[PDB]
Amino acid sequence: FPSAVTIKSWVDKMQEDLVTLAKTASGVNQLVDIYEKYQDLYTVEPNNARQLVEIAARDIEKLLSNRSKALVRLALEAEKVQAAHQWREDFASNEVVYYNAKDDEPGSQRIKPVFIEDANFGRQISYQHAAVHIPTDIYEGSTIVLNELNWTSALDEVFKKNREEDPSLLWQVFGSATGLARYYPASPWVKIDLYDVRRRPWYIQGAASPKDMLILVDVSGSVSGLTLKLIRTSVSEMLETLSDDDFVNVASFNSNAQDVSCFQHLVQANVRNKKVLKDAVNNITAKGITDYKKGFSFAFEQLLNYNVSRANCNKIIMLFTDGGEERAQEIFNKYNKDKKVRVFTFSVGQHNYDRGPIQWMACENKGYYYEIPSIGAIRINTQEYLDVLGRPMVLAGDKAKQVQWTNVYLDALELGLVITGTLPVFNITGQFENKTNLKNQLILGVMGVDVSLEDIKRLTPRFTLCPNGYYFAIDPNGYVLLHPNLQPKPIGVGIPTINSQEPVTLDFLDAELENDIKVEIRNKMIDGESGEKTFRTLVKSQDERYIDKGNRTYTWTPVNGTDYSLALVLPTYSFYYIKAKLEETITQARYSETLKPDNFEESGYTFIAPRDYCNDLKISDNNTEFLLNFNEFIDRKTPNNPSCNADLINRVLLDAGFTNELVQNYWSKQKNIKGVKARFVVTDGGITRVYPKEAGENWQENPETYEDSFYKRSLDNDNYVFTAPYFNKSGPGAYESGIMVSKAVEIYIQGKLLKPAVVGIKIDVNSWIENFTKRNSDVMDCVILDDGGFLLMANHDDYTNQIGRFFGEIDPSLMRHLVNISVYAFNKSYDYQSVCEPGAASKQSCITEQTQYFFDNDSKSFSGVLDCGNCSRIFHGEKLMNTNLIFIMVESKGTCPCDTRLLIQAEQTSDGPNPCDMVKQPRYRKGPDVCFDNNVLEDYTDCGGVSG
Amino acid sequence: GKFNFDETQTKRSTFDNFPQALLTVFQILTGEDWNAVMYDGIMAYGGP
Amino acid sequence: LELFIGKMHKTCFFADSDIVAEEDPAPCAFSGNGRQCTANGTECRSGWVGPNGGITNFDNFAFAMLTVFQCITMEGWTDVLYWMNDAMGFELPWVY
Amino acid sequence: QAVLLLFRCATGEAWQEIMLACLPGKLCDPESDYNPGEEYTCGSNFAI
Ligand SMILES: *[C@@H]1O[C@H](CO)[C@@H](O[C@@H]2O[C@H](CO)[C@@H](O[C@@H]3O[C@H](CO)[C@@H](O[C@@H]4O[C@H](CO)[C@@H](O)[C@H](O)[C@H]4NC(C)=O)[C@H](O)[C@H]3NC(C)=O)[C@H](O)[C@H]2NC(C)=O)[C@H](O)[C@H]1NC(C)=O
Ligand SMILES: *[C@@H]1O[C@H](CO)[C@@H](O[C@@H]2O[C@H](CO)[C@@H](O[C@@H]3O[C@H](CO)[C@@H](O)[C@H](O)[C@H]3NC(C)=O)[C@H](O)[C@H]2NC(C)=O)[C@H](O)[C@H]1NC(C)=O
Ligand SMILES: *[C@@H]1O[C@H](CO)[C@@H](O[C@@H]2O[C@H](CO)[C@@H](O)[C@H](O)[C@H]2NC(C)=O)[C@H](O)[C@H]1NC(C)=O
Ligand SMILES: *[C@@H]1O[C@H](CO)[C@@H](O[C@@H]2O[C@H](CO)[C@@H](O)[C@H](O)[C@H]2NC(C)=O)[C@H](O)[C@H]1NC(C)=O
Ligand SMILES: *[C@@H]1O[C@H](CO)[C@@H](O[C@@H]2O[C@H](CO)[C@@H](O)[C@H](O)[C@H]2NC(C)=O)[C@H](O)[C@H]1NC(C)=O
Ligand SMILES: *[C@@H]1O[C@H](CO)[C@@H](O)[C@H](O)[C@H]1NC(C)=O
Ligand SMILES: [Ca+2]
Ligand SMILES: [Ca+2]
Repeated sequence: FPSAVTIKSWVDKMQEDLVTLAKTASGVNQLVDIYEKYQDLYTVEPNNARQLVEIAARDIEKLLSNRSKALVRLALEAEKVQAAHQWREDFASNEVVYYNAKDDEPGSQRIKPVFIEDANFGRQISYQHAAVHIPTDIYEGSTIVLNELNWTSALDEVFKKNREEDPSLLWQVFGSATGLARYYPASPWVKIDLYDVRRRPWYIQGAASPKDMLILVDVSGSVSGLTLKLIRTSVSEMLETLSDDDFVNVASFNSNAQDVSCFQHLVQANVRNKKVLKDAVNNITAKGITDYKKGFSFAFEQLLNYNVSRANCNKIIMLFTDGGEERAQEIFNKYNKDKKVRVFTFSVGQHNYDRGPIQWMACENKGYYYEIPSIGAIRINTQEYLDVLGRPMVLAGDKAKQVQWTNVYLDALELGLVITGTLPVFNITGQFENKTNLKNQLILGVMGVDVSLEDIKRLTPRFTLCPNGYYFAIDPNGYVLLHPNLQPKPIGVGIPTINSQEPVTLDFLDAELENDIKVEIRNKMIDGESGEKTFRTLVKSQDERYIDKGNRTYTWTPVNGTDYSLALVLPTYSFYYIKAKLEETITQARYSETLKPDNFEESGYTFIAPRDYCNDLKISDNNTEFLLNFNEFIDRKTPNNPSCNADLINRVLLDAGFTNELVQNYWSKQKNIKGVKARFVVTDGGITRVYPKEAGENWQENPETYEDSFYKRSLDNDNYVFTAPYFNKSGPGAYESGIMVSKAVEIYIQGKLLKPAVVGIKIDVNSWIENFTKRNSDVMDCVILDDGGFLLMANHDDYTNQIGRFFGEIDPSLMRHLVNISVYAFNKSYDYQSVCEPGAASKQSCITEQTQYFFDNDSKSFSGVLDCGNCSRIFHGEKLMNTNLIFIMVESKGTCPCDTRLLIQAEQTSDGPNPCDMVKQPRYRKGPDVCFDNNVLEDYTDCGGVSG
Repeated sequence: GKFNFDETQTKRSTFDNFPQALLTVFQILTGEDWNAVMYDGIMAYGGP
Repeated sequence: LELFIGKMHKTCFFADSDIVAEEDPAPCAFSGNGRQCTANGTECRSGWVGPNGGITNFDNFAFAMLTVFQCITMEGWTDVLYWMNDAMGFELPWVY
Repeated sequence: QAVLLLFRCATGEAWQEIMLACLPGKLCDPESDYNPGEEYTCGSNFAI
């Protein structure tokens, strides 16, 4: 059995045949010389993290203050215009004119628009008027609707006025409390249509305040049958009217009150918790007798907890019963004598039981009474409780006219991830002489204006930062308004099983890897205090395959106007960047000559990053034609750059020649090398090149350099990086592509570190194998692995066929045992935005758990004994010097015919984490400081059952 | 209180209280759709 | 019992599913003689429970006696006749 | 089939339902030689 000395000696001759080849074929030292040879075509500039955040935060504040002025202008006019309405009841003669959307009329006349297609808008829109959306379950032409369609016609002038001042304005919509929504600009509405403006997340937050809701469900015997099905559906539809700022819990009672789920107290009612409550509600049975005294005492006790995090706001109890005889007068006097809790009572089902006590409990406690006799009445009755909650808000006056911003959600008109402003509109008719005050305690509606996140991304440029640097903003709840990992997909819960209304609320600790320091940083941004911190963490790569440890510098400041906090993740070696300063014409024209598509025969195949170089230039998302447009534009235009930035073009043009000089001076000397298949260079400017043009068809990497997985991993590692190919016929990558190597160039201009590009070569697997023979033995096993346990080449003629595959899926016995020796650490994370094929009860959103592996200890000489049971298999492991590779040699599997369960490193569809215990120690959060409830002037003299 | 097994509709010819039971017995006595009431009573105790 | 036993057990579901096509199901032909369910996508096979949930059928002596007693009182005899017209052929059930 | 329908009505099974189904506003089968364009014509008030 070979000793450790001879194995290290054989390894020393192994990496020296790879490092030297990569150091010479790629020309990493030649590119360093080229950058340092000139030192005058560009200039190094400081990248102060503190300056950037205070500047980017101000720009976001100004953008969100331009939108607030548009809401105040709209809300003020609607209150003024509505007060001058007459409420006529005959529209046959003087019909109202409007454009009803979702169409191809007793008292209305339609409008046929022109609908020119527009940029920054996925649909055909018209700015001449405003469209109107009337839900299917509401009949247009009723007296209420037509009256609302007349006085709202004065908003179209204000719609045009706002768009004149700020042409980059998205949908402006007025959500009427009567159901109809009028939005601008007019665009046709997008199966049946179930849209209702009053149930939208942006409407609900402006119609009321956060609430400490609690639901009482009658599960006594008399509710068995149809009326239990209605009760379960009504509870489910009522949970859909709660947001992340509202706290809910569901309890039942049948001769004994108990919780229906695992929570036992109020929870945040986010997307994950509502899914648990809905499952618990949908699994209840009716049995026993009714006791209202016992049920209400339980409800009042959970609203007095105060050990747990709540909203400290509207406290409401909703009773889902059918009928009864007990009034529970003693319970109400004992618990709420001062009417601090509102009680909303529902009479669900078709029955003839006594509704007297149910109606009495409602208005004796500042509540309201609702009837749900059929399925069609569920949706309209579970959303009408926001009129009662909005009574104290209208009595506040101007103190309640504050602009709020929702969570990130997918737009209902196919626009992407957006956020919406919000401002309620009051009914102030007859308020001049102050005598009516009868129906003047209900809001007219809610105004909203959309701010796309792509608009936010334009205010935080990232091209002067390294590919490892980025911006991110955090909501007071903790969710990320802006983040690289945030994707335009709904966040999933559980596992889909079959026999986009919810917001995309991604927590900060879920977007990236969780850490003890990052928890403290997250808390410091929530409570709005600026600061900075540098520290060392381990960073997941672009793909879920590798983890590398690096240094980062988190700088955060709060946005003054809003409640958001903006942070900048600027790594080391990124505080300085190259600023191109070229002014001479012929020295700029020659650089552009290399980008001609017909010049690839001597400069190599060339890609260019589809950045927003100039406004009239348009991206094509394929780069087959984008390169044609780019180089036929710069010549077909004056070099003064009249309407587009020279900074983003001077970088790409200067880097065009810096890589160009490498090809002829060093790469062209070696036309072909024995062990090298392709040579590539990727540059911060946004260009990549491949010298062998016939091998340029195998470049599947994204043209945008900032999104390249290998680029970001190479900057962090001081040594060379080996990237394993994909498996299971994931395109051509097995033998015709090769093994990728990378090494980021490092330059020192004036003692400052810069990493402007990465260079590498594709190692030929066929020639690499010949370095082991210089084979297929049944006595000993030899494999090579990278940082992450992926096979790169072997000597068994079956291992090499399964190339680029995780070691745990081909030899779990040694792989599982290796982790115990602490050679390979690992971290498990959940991906809340991922689609997977549903299991037995298309694709649906689901949570997938990802794991990655990395080197744990810095020591290289590893040895041990693998005891699979009733036998043994000695092994020795050596890590290649100055390379992320590890060489491990073990006795062949023929001696020990054992095979444990394979250790899979892939996206495992999991339902975790369990939320029954996250509520016990919830993440820190800060609630809204506004609270509009319990106004003494509130009327609440209408029970709701007196008129029903 | 045993005809609550459909969960999709409410039956009118039941035995929930005395007037309704009396009406149901009268209807069976006249022989009009007594088979429907018999089927409901059979399903109320399991099934076929 | 002798003439027709277990023949009202074949309605038309959808394509490779356990969900019946129409909300008022009626049996198909037993051997290509009775009603044929011809819709957009519909093939009919066994496994159905029965017309009245399994209460009205002739696949047992108790079931046959109950069905005969129901028919002898002139209450719902046409329903059974039509169900047998759908399931079995068209010429025998009217005589019975 | 007409005689069977009359026997069913004599038994009194759903005779009023057929009577309602025989009112004028009924669709005609696409086999009678009716005037093109109009097909909801067969049926008469004689049914009652
Ligand atoms: C803002 O608040 C003002 C008041 O503060 C409110 O204006 C009031 O509107 C109502 C109609 O909704 C007017 O009522 C008048 O008198 C009776 C009673 O409502 C109506 O007669 C019937 O009323 C029932 C009520 O449900 C209705 O269903 C029915 O269709 C009516 N007609 C019948 C049965 O034939 C009158 O029709 C109605 N109008 C008249 C007499 O012209 C109040 O008089 C209005 N108050 C004031 C001071 O003008 C206004 O709607 C609120 N804003 C919004 C957007 O709702
Ligand atoms: C609610 O509906 C009402 C019925 O149409 C509207 O009231 C009508 O508005 C018309 C448009 O201005 C008026 O016509 C002209 O109005 C101007 C303004 O003072 C004047 O030139 C004349 O009064 C009039 N010209 C004529 C009649 O030749 C109607 O007079 C007016 N009243 C009616 C038709 O009874 C309301 O405007 C509408 N509410 C809103 C907010 O638009
Ligand atoms: C938000 O506003 C606060 C105060 O209004 C700003 O705080 C300033 O902080 C600097 C140093 O950090 C001080 O020199 C100033 O005197 C402070 N301002 C005031 C008015 O005292 C903060 O900079 C603002 N943030 C942004 C992003 O604009
Ligand atoms: C938290 O709620 C508990 C009951 O749910 C309150 O009662 C106390 O519970 C803790 C836990 O053992 C102990 O202090 C005593 O057993 C209880 N009484 C007192 C007077 O503490 C408790 O008061 C609530 N608040 C806190 C801070 O525990
Ligand atoms: C991610 O992986 C790291 C590295 O394996 C783990 O953190 C280690 O935790 C143990 C105790 O639980 C400590 O002894 C180690 O020092 C930690 N490693 C460090 C700090 O590098 C853990 O599995 C994950 N880290 C988390 C969840 O924070
Ligand atoms: C909009 O915001 C910008 C800053 O982002 C500000 O300069 C401008 O005055 C605002 N208003 C308009 C109409 O552009
Ligand atoms: Ca009861
Ligand atoms: Ca009858």
